[PDB]
Amino acid sequence: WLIFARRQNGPHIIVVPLSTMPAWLDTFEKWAPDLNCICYMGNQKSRDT
DNA sequence: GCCGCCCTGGAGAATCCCGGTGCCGAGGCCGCTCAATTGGTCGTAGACAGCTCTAGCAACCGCTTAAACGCACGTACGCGCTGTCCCCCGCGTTTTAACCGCCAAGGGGATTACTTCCTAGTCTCCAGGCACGTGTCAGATATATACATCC
Repeated sequence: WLIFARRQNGPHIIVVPLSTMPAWLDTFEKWAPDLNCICYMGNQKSRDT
């Protein structure tokens, strides 16, 4: 609603526990498929990528 | 008949043991004598209580990730053996100086007692240096925007 209706499509940050991480990823992939949701874990090289 | 040679007995001297007496090491006793003891007084060091704030601790969690661990291989090094030669050890001989016992006088230093005075302890008062907190300021850093240029 913030991205589409109010045109606030800027950078948003969501900080979640690691154990609940796929439960947010599938929710983003299902409910809002047009969003540019990105993932941030890994070692130093994955985060550099 | 006279002279020379072999066998055996008792008295004189050396040695072991015991008693009386004098000398070395140590302990009891006495005398000085100074430092430990006793008794009293008082100040304060520390024990105790109380409140506040911070670190540690037992037992659990979760995540990351680098260190630890296990294994295989290979090769370098510890170790054993042998040779060799050289240098240290044992011994005999000669020297030499350490060691002990001596001057010869003089100064250094340890005590005992005494005198004196300078300097450091102690007390009171005060002030500024140290510890803590904060406003402000100049150097370092990151980016906004305008100009020259290659394809």
